Amino acid sequence: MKTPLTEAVSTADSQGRFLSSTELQIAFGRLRQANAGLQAAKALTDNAQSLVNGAAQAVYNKFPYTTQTQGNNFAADQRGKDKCARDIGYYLRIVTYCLVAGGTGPLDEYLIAGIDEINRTFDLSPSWYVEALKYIKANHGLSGDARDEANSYLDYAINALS
Amino acid sequence: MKTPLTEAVSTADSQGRFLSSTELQIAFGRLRQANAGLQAAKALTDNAQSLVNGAAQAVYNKFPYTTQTQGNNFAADQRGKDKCARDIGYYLRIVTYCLVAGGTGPLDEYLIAGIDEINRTFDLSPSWYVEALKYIKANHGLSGDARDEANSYLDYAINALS
Amino acid sequence: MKTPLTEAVSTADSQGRFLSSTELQIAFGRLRQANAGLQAAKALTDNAQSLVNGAAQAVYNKFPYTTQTQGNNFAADQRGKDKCARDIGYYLRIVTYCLVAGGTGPLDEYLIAGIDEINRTFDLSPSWYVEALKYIKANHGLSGDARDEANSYLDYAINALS
Amino acid sequence: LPLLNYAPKSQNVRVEGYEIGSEEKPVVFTTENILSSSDMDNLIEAAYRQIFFHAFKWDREKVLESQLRNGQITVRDFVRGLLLSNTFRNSFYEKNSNYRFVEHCVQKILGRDVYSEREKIAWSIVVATKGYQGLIDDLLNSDEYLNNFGYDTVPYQRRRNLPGREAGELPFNIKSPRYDAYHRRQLGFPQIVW
Amino acid sequence: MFDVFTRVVSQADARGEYLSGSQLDALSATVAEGNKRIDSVNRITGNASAIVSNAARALFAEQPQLIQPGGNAYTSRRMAACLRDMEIILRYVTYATFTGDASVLEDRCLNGLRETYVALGVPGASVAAGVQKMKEAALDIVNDPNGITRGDCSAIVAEIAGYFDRAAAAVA
Amino acid sequence: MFDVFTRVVSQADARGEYLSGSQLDALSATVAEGNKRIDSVNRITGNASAIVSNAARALFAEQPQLIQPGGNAYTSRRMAACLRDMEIILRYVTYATFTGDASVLEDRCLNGLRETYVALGVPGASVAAGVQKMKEAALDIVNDPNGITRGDCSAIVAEIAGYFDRAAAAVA
Amino acid sequence: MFDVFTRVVSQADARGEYLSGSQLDALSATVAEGNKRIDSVNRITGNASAIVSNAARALFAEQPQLIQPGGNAYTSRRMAACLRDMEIILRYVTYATFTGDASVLEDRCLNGLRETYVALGVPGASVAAGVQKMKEAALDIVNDPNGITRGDCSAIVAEIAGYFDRAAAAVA
Amino acid sequence: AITTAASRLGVAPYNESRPVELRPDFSLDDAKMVIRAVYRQVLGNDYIMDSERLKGAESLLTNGSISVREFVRTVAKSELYKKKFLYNNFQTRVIELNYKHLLGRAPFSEDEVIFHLDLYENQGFDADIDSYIDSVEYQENFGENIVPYYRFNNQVGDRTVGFTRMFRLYRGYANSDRSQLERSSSRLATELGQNTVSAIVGPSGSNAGWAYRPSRAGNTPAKALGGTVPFGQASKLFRVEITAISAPGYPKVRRSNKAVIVPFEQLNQTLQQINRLGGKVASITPASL
Ligand SMILES: *[C@@H](C)[C@H]1/C(=C/c2[nH]c(/C=C3N=C(/C=C4\NC(=O)C(CC)=C4C)C(C)=C\3CCC(=O)O)c(CCC(=O)O)c2C)NC(=O)[C@@H]1C
Ligand SMILES: *[C@@H](C)[C@H]1/C(=C/c2[nH]c(/C=C3N=C(/C=C4\NC(=O)C(CC)=C4C)C(C)=C\3CCC(=O)O)c(CCC(=O)O)c2C)NC(=O)[C@@H]1C
Ligand SMILES: *[C@H](C)[C@H]1/C(=C/c2[nH]c(/C=C3N=C(/C=C4\NC(=O)C(CC)=C4C)C(C)=C\3CCC(=O)O)c(CCC(=O)O)c2C)NC(=O)[C@@H]1C
Ligand SMILES: *[C@H](C)[C@H]1/C(=C/c2[nH]c(/C=C3N=C(/C=C4\NC(=O)C(CC)=C4C)C(C)=C\3CCC(=O)O)c(CCC(=O)O)c2C)NC(=O)[C@@H]1C
Ligand SMILES: *[C@H](C)[C@H]1/C(=C/c2[nH]c(/C=C3N=C(/C=C4\NC(=O)C(CC)=C4C)C(C)=C\3CCC(=O)O)c(CCC(=O)O)c2C)NC(=O)[C@@H]1C
Ligand SMILES: *[C@H](C)[C@H]1/C(=C/c2[nH]c(/C=C3N=C(/C=C4\NC(=O)C(CC)=C4C)C(C)=C\3CCC(=O)O)c(CCC(=O)O)c2C)NC(=O)[C@@H]1C
Ligand SMILES: *[C@H](C)[C@H]1/C(=C/c2[nH]c(/C=C3N=C(/C=C4\NC(=O)C(CC)=C4C)C(C)=C\3CCC(=O)O)c(CCC(=O)O)c2C)NC(=O)[C@@H]1C
Ligand SMILES: *[C@H](C)[C@H]1/C(=C/c2[nH]c(/C=C3N=C(/C=C4\NC(=O)C(CC)=C4C)C(C)=C\3CCC(=O)O)c(CCC(=O)O)c2C)NC(=O)[C@@H]1C
Ligand SMILES: *[C@H](C)[C@H]1/C(=C/c2[nH]c(/C=C3N=C(/C=C4\NC(=O)C(CC)=C4C)C(C)=C\3CCC(=O)O)c(CCC(=O)O)c2C)NC(=O)[C@@H]1C
Ligand SMILES: *[C@H](C)[C@H]1/C(=C/c2[nH]c(/C=C3N=C(/C=C4\NC(=O)C(CC)=C4C)C(C)=C\3CCC(=O)O)c(CCC(=O)O)c2C)NC(=O)[C@@H]1C
Ligand SMILES: *[C@H](C)[C@H]1/C(=C/c2[nH]c(/C=C3N=C(/C=C4\NC(=O)C(CC)=C4C)C(C)=C\3CCC(=O)O)c(CCC(=O)O)c2C)NC(=O)[C@@H]1C
Ligand SMILES: *[C@H](C)[C@H]1/C(=C/c2[nH]c(/C=C3N=C(/C=C4\NC(=O)C(CC)=C4C)C(C)=C\3CCC(=O)O)c(CCC(=O)O)c2C)NC(=O)[C@@H]1C
Repeated sequence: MKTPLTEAVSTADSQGRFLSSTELQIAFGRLRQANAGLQAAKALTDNAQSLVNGAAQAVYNKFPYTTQTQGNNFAADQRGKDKCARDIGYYLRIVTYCLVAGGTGPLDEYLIAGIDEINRTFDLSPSWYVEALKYIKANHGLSGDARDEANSYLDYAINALS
Repeated sequence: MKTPLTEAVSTADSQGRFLSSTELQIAFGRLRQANAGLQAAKALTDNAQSLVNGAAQAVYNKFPYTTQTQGNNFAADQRGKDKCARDIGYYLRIVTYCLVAGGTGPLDEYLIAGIDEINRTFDLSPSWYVEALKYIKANHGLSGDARDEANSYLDYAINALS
Repeated sequence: MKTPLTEAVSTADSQGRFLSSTELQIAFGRLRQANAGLQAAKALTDNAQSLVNGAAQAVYNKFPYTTQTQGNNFAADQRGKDKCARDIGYYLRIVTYCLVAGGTGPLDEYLIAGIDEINRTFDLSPSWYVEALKYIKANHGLSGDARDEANSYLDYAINALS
Repeated sequence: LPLLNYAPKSQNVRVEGYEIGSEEKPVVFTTENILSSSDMDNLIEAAYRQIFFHAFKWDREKVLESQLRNGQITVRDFVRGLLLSNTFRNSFYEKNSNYRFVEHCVQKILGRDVYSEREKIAWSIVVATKGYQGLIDDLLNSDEYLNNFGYDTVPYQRRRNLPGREAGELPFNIKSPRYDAYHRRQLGFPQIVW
Repeated sequence: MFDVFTRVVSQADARGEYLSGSQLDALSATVAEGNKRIDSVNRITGNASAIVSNAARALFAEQPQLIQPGGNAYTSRRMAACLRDMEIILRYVTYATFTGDASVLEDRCLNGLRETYVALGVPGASVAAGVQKMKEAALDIVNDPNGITRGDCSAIVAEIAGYFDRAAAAVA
Repeated sequence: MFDVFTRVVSQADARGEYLSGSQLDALSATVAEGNKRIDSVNRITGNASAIVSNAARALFAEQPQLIQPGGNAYTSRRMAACLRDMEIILRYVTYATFTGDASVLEDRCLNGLRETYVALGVPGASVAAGVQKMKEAALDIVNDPNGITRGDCSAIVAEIAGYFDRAAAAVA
Repeated sequence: MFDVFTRVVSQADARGEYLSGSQLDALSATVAEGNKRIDSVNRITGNASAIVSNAARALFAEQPQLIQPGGNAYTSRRMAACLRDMEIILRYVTYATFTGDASVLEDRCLNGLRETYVALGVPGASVAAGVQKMKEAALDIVNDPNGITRGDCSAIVAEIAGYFDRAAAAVA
Repeated sequence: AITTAASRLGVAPYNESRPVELRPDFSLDDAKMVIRAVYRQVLGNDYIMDSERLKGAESLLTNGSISVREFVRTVAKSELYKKKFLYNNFQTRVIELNYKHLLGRAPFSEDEVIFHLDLYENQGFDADIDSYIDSVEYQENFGENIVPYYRFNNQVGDRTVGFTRMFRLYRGYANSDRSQLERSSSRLATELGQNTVSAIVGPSGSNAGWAYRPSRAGNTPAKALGGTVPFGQASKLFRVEITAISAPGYPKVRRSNKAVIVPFEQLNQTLQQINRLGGKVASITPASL
């Protein structure tokens, strides 16, 4: 759970040192960002269902073969559609966690770590999740610091997937 | 050389990853502190000589024997008084550097590392320098974020000497 | 622990070989020195109280401020004088231990290791203990190999302090 | 004589962790980064922390630090110099049995816990047969050390914390203090209070 | 480790649900008191040497058997180790104060420390007594109102006191 | 490593004098540029995979000999090593941008890289060509006017371009 | 630099020994093979421009990325340096064939050639492919049945093939 | 001379190459041979295209209107020489190239750098070229009628520091002085400034570790200051230069070139470790005693 606060503590502990003004300034930046991060999380939470549903249709529209061909890794049936909605919901919920935390730590340990072999083992195309994340960027309706921080997390996920 | 920007990059480089929102908030905290640090350094620089002369006198008052005992390690002559004033000036100048750099990096780089060996082989009492830093804390005449950041550096030096 | 017998066995053990003629010569040197060291320890023990009282008083004479200014690290009160006489006694007692053992090992394991940390933490000037050890140098009344070995231990302590 | 064969045990380090850099990833102190003098101090203190837990200035080796600063020796050579130092022999070798010296050597050189009692038993004979430096060099030239830390990186406790868990395994400086109950009763401790 | 925000994040992820409005408001209140937390951390850090030293001197005055010959604090090396241990415990409670969660203090300092002190013969109750003296000195330092903006720091002080007694209980 | 502030600090201590008002004023101007610097770091970071992949695609389009069999970018591991290097160079360029000083880029990235590439047979001129393609792509990302507050980032853009030039000159 | 005779001489002088009867008989066998060695040298020399030009044409046909703009054999200066390289390698193979020893090749032609190719960005694998093209052409010319006295030149052909292999391996 | 290591280095082709002298009343083959030798040596084994050949200088040399020395001067003052060696190079590298081309040796000390850089800056490139050619060293070595050649062997006014630096400037027979690993960088700037030497690494043909070059910083120093103490018990210390380190891969491998000081007792283990990492040993030098 990489955040400004845990890294400041980790940096000080790796040197066996107390918390100097450097760590305090790290915390001040975290405090400056935190209110925007929390408000971004609330806005994404209240609009989570529509964002997830819209993201599934954007992935379905861009990749129609996912709703047509049979296979465990595709969404031709209701089972695959539910799995896809659940995955996009996982991505959206963990982004809100990152907005709350102030770092990529929630994405890092809940989703990003090991996602490569997750996609490879179950034959899930990462471009699907990239387009879902792109839709979330285009439709989350955020502005200012909240938008910048949320888009940073979303592009972190997109970069890890591509 | 500890400083939030260099520390954030070193943590990211150790992790081998691009700078995330965590490091961006580290920079934001540095930006929030940097101006007040700079006027703290400017105010310390303008009042440098009086603080240094005052700190020398405060040390001589608290430890009277330093001005009437013969020996290379005391200030009973002009040579000793000049070297004492020079040492306090070094402390003051490096504290201004820390205020400029936003961390204890200048203190660690230039003064803290190896000061115990110096005070021992030349039988200089670290309590003299602690009192000089104490006078500087009491008389630098700063307020707010400047006072707080400056006193952190002076207390870091005091803690290293005690 | 640094002593001729212990170091001889340690270095033979560290490369897994039997005791050759080199360790036998080390033991022969230890036997030559042992009677002088035992006699020196007895002589230092017999007037240990006079030696400790004179050394502590000598520190008070060279550093009268230690008996005047109020402080936990000073001997202004009886408490502080008791701590000081107790400290000189530790130095002298461990010096007798070194004479018995034949090496600076008792000083290293009981006094020297982490003495630096103590003087700084409790504001005890190592120059105080240096003058006490110089009194023990000048007033032990030893001669020959007993004086030479005892002075080597006392100068070892002085060099470590200064 | 060849080392006794001992079976491995399931460990975090023996298995792929899919690690993403975070606060629980140990800091890579490497001279490959051209370190300034203060960053070099941090690297040096990390090695002291890895090897001696804490290093009083009596325990410091200023000559070894100067050689490491100048590039005379590598980080692994500096680690070797710490293990061959008087501090390590007195604190960790002298006050412990050979078996509890192999642990305190596996833990802080390889950065992993000992597999079993058999591994401690197998490696404990190396000190008495090949010498003290023989044990230090066998562990430092091992594939485990070189593949994990190489020459330029200070060793560390590997894979201590799994992601998502509040607490990982005990740090080796907590799990294994310099001496055990054996030297404890030789010293006459524990003391009764009041 | 966990901080004040990530602790709630980890609980929410285990339940697999978004942060509720009440939890977000609680975190907002945490942010609102963040300045107090930072300056309390700063106040302890700038007085760390005095807190450690005064507490150690008080402990050896109340427990003279620690420093008499044969005591666990007797000889310079053991004494410096005791001082070092005080400073380490103090440093980690400041870490815990900074994060707002006790995971770093437990995971990196406290967990297994009782067994360490049992293995070395270090009297853990006396370490606990020293930590209580550290708590007293540190709370006095956090609470004086000289040279600081006036306010109510009772919540952060209670949190700091909780970290300190957490340390005292772990070593005991 | 050095950043913009510590570089000025280091020069002053070597000279042994307090920072002048002009140097303090220059650092204040850099502070006023801080938000733009953070945005530039974030924009290059947010498009890092796209920057590297598109630059690599353009490089192998203009220089097909790299990816033909026998070429240095041929075979999957060498191809993977190439892409990773581009990302590393880009990553250290963002580090230099973040600190405001090229010391991290020179000391940790460009030190020995020329020598490394000739020892492995990696064509440094083509690496330099790849660094250029990342350079134009990244400066276009930094100068994108959509969805950001209005201002003049020409100093940051010139500084980032200078870092890329150092990276490209070093590898060649 | 050695030949077939002086190579045996140098080895014997380091050992400090007279050439043995077996070594003298082996050298006598080389002398009896001398006419075929001279014919092979003359045949490769007589078709040298054709060998070089056809091999270069074949190489650029199956590696068109070499000659397209930006390729290493693009522009007349580079194409011509490429042609000169091919002719030089062929010439030194004739030298090695003439002397019966490879020393003239690695002492002169392959001495520092790889450093040249790495430093210039010349694709060593493509140079090796071109050397193989000259190899196959030259071996067919040496084994040409017409216009020569009949006999077995298999040993000479294998030696020439080895010299060509040395050259190709020195650049690949 | 150099006998055993001649082929290893690039010295062997120059051992049986006699100096090219233009005798009085020379033939046409003699004039052409001098032209070929001057082009090869003054222009540092660069391929010379027909459009780049100095037709007039060749004609004058053929006619006897100019001597070998004057022809060398004309080639060294030509725009051809300046595009190859002057316009794209740091002037210390230009001085290195001038010493290698016009004198056939490496610079000995920083004083030569001082003289030539001052002369270039105060009087121009042509005046600088003249000082190389009108030097006492040129006259005693080559004179008027001999093409300059590489002076590998020991001579009367030599320093062994020049012998070591020769192989920093010369990289083999099939090498072209503009086709070397350091490219346009000065090879001797650090070395002349510090009056130090580097271990000689031979050319790419006969030396597997030919590509080793030290980095800008973080280089292991030549001698083992401290003796055997950091290595426990050790007899002698050796500096091993290793190149082409790749096997572990990044981030385990940062710099592909590394110098290590290792004890004698670990030399075997060091060789195996180099083999696993795929590296090539460039040089091994005694670092202690
Ligand atoms: C209880 C702990 C005590 C207390 C604290 C308190 N502090 C503030 C406000 C601020 N403190 C800071 C701190 C710093 N400024 C810096 O630049 C640095 C150096 C790195 C530090 C540590 C800041 C920025 C503020 C806000 C600005 C201000 O000066 O007011 C408050 C006020 C409320 C708030 O949280 O902002 C309080 C209550 N006050 C007491 O009475 C206790 C003794
Ligand atoms: C494989 C190389 C081919 C081959 C060769 C071959 N040659 C000979 C014999 C001779 N060839 C010569 C050569 C020359 N005489 C000249 O004047 C010139 C120009 C200077 C040359 C190149 C000579 C003198 C001989 C001997 C007399 C003769 O003409 O026969 C042989 C026969 C055996 C021998 O070694 O003498 C052979 C086999 N023949 C083939 O079939 C290959 C295609
Ligand atoms: C939706 C974009 C596309 C799609 C989805 C789909 N996903 C799966 C299966 C899995 N999805 C995951 C992903 C996660 N699990 C997690 O815990 C997290 C991190 C918090 C993530 C991102 C996993 C692990 C699986 C496999 C195990 C499981 O079933 O949960 C499937 C089914 C695959 C199968 O073999 O059953 C599908 C269909 N399908 C589409 O067509 C969309 C374009
Ligand atoms: C320059 C390349 C481009 C540009 C930059 C620019 N940015 C600002 C202002 C701000 N940018 C930020 C940045 C962030 N806020 C966040 O929360 C995050 C994630 C952690 C980031 C990266 C902030 C805080 C500001 C200040 C407030 C604001 O929103 O404006 C400016 C304005 C001046 C300033 O320095 O503040 C400028 C000029 N604008 C362009 O047109 C360029 C393409
Ligand atoms: C003044 C508070 C007391 C005092 C001073 C005194 N100092 C020295 C000698 C030295 N002081 C230093 C300290 C520094 N040098 C540095 O470079 C820095 C870091 C940037 C520091 C802090 C050193 C190294 C020395 C010794 C060498 C030197 O002279 O510079 C002396 C003289 C000691 C001697 O001559 O042996 C004195 C007298 N004396 C008092 O009585 C004051 C109470
Ligand atoms: C006497 C020369 C001067 C002096 C003495 C003084 N010492 C202390 C306190 C301590 N002294 C020690 C030293 C040792 N303890 C050991 O076990 C050994 C090795 C065997 C040594 C050398 C220690 C550890 C302490 C602190 C613990 C304690 O409480 O005793 C004091 C009191 C300091 C305080 O703050 O309480 C004093 C007064 N004082 C003078 O003025 C003399 C010049
Ligand atoms: C002082 C209040 C009491 C005291 C302390 C004491 N401790 C030791 C020795 C050790 N303490 C530790 C501690 C830690 N290990 C860790 O990893 C952490 C930080 C994360 C802690 C807190 C360790 C490992 C040791 C042993 C190793 C070493 O000391 O270097 C001693 C010394 C005992 C010895 O001989 O080693 C002492 C004296 N003792 C008292 O009497 C006080 C009540
Ligand atoms: C057209 C006027 C007549 C013609 C053309 C022809 N040319 C070639 C082959 C080559 N042409 C070049 C020329 C250049 N390459 C360059 O890089 C540049 C400078 C930028 C030039 C001017 C070269 C080098 C070749 C050889 C390599 C290649 O084939 O690309 C051919 C093929 C000849 C062959 O042997 O394959 C032909 C047919 N021929 C005619 O009859 C036209 C009237
Ligand atoms: C052609 C098949 C390939 C090719 C070749 C190419 N080579 C160069 C440049 C040089 N080649 C040499 C080689 C030699 N010179 C000698 O004197 C000797 C014998 C002892 C050899 C083997 C040298 C030294 C050079 C550099 C000199 C020069 O003037 O360039 C080039 C030119 C590179 C450039 O101009 O930048 C080229 C093009 N290139 C290919 O693409 C083919 C695979
Ligand atoms: C004789 C005691 C040992 C020995 C010597 C030996 N040396 C060489 C070759 C050279 N010696 C030098 C040395 C110098 N050149 C200088 O200019 C200076 C003075 C300023 C010195 C000291 C050089 C550079 C060479 C090589 C160049 C040349 O010889 O002209 C050799 C020859 C090696 C070879 O032929 O390859 C020898 C034999 N050899 C022994 O076995 C003795 C222990
Ligand atoms: C002046 C602002 C600072 C300064 C200068 C200084 N430089 C040297 C020495 C040299 N400078 C060069 C420079 C160049 N070589 C080139 O090729 C180019 C042009 C293409 C340049 C600019 C060189 C090679 C040298 C060495 C030769 C020489 O010494 O002249 C010195 C002398 C160094 C010495 O110790 O001898 C000096 C003084 N020094 C300062 O303090 C100023 C800040
Ligand atoms: C891609 C644009 C080009 C390319 C690249 C390429 N690189 C390698 C191998 C390595 N690259 C490095 C580089 C670095 N080490 C560092 O410390 C840093 C700075 C922090 C960097 C960027 C290293 C160490 C290696 C060797 C080990 C490894 O591969 O990880 C290769 C592989 C070469 C080989 O022989 O395997 C390649 C292909 N190749 C091209 O042709 C492009 C122009």
